[PDB]
Amino acid sequence: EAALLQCTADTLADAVLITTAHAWQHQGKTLFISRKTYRIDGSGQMAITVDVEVASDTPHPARIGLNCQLAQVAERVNWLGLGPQENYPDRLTAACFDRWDLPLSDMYTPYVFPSENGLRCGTRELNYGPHQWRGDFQFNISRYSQQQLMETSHRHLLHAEEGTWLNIDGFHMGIGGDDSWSPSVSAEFQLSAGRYHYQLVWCQ
Amino acid sequence: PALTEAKHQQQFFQFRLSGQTIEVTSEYLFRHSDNELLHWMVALDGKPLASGEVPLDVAPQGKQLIELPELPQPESAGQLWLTVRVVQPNATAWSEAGHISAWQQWRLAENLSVTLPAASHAIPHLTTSEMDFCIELGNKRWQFNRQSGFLSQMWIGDKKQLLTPLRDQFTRAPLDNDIGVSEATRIDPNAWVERWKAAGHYQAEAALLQCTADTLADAVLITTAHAWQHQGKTLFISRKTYRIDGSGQMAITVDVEVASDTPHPARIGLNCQLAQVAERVNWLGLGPQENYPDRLTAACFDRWDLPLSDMYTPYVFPSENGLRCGTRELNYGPHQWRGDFQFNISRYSQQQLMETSHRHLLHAEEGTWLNIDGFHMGIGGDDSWSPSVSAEFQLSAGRYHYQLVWCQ
Repeated sequence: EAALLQCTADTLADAVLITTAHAWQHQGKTLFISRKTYRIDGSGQMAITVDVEVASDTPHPARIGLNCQLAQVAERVNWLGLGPQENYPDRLTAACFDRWDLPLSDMYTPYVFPSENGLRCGTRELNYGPHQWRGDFQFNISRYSQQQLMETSHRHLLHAEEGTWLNIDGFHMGIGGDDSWSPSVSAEFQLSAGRYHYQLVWCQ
Repeated sequence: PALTEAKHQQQFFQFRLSGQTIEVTSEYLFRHSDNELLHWMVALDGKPLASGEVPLDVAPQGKQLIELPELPQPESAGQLWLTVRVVQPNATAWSEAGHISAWQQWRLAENLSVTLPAASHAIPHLTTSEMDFCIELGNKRWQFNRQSGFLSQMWIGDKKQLLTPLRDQFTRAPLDNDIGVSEATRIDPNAWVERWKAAGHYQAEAALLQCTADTLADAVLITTAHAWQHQGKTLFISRKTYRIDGSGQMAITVDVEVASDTPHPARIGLNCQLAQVAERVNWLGLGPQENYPDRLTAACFDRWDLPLSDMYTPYVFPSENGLRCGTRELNYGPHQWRGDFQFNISRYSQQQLMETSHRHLLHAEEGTWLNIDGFHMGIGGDDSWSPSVSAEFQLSAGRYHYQLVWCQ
């Protein structure tokens, strides 16, 4: 559960600055701390800086990023980054950096057993409807929330939720696969650094 | 300093931690551990909390499981560290009594700090002239030159603290491994120092992109941006934020972009010439001896306190020296820096070290030169006549971020 530590608004010479800090706790143990800065300038762009601390004794998290449910449902997804197919940090050698444009359905991989799917790494720009995000991030975008994917045992039982779920990650753990009955994600693809930083620019 | 790394890597006892038990493996082939005592210590960010001693009784190529008592679980913020050392109680033909032969360190549980900072009532005051921004709080003063974009001076009372402004640094005085066989008569283009020189890293000029001052509810915010260029090519871009709050602390955030086609820089950090010359250096981080990212396995995390002279390694051929990595706090005179950084501190500038061929020709400069690095390249050493720094220790990421807190 996220516990709010601070939330302050300041007016600059040409922008409005929002500063927030959160702590994620479970049974009295602080797992993560997130400190953010939102800078909305006169051009309409919202610049987001995120600094996260991860407790060294908790297991390394699967990802470090943001998510939201957009009201928009658009037909196509356009991005500048690795593609066209889904790729993950330890499975991206085949992907090439370019401008890719696919229908929204191609951004979801229909594994028979539903799970996290459809990530695209090394992305510098993403366009969906009127929105554009820029930076250096990994993302997936689909009609299915991570909760529904986690709780659904078969792909035919999935139902498209209202709007579109967007997951933008500064960092994502590898998927492994040397075998499927023991931990197989190599150390260089686990999120073990303890402190993480990433920036995003949200505009229309 | 490399001798300690060799000693640690070559030690005859290997260690593994699983919960509360320590597994000690002997690498002796013939002798029992009949002159060995194991000492363990648990510390929270440098202050001891528990300690003990267990005699070692392990057969050649055998194992011994050591069950630690119920270790302390402090609710205070900080990282718990377990350190073990093997001690020889009895002198030998080749060693004195109490000789340390092996050691190892682990991170135990960590408690992240969620306590809000003390909300002071004082507000730093910003004075804006066409030359500089001046921030004053009590007896402290900060000056940011508006034509250069750097913090140019700092006052405690009426005493200036800086002899040289606080500026980004991307180079180091080249090591023997950086130089290789290259010389003025026979240039080796593949050597790191020659690549850096050809790319203009040592001659790059900072061009100010922006420098803005804003007053917040309880702090003054300075935003700067610089570009380092050489012959029309932008090598690096540095974007910073200085936040001086009512408690007197100056929080610095640095975000640097490195052109992907330029050779990876030796370091990414800041440097300045302090006016202070203090007798001792105290820091929380890896030590006590100098250590570098690819040569820090022997160093242990703790609170270290050494005279300033011990922070300079007198290599006969002068170069970058004396770095200490993994540092969370540094104290020198009245100043304190906090974050997660690498540093070296000495009376000799990187320029003097680079241009001086013998250590006896070095002269102590006025004040003290401080290099605080968010990131530092490895030193290599597989051989000294070709590039030997492995890929995982080169600064190839393209974007870098680090934060510092400067206070008194």
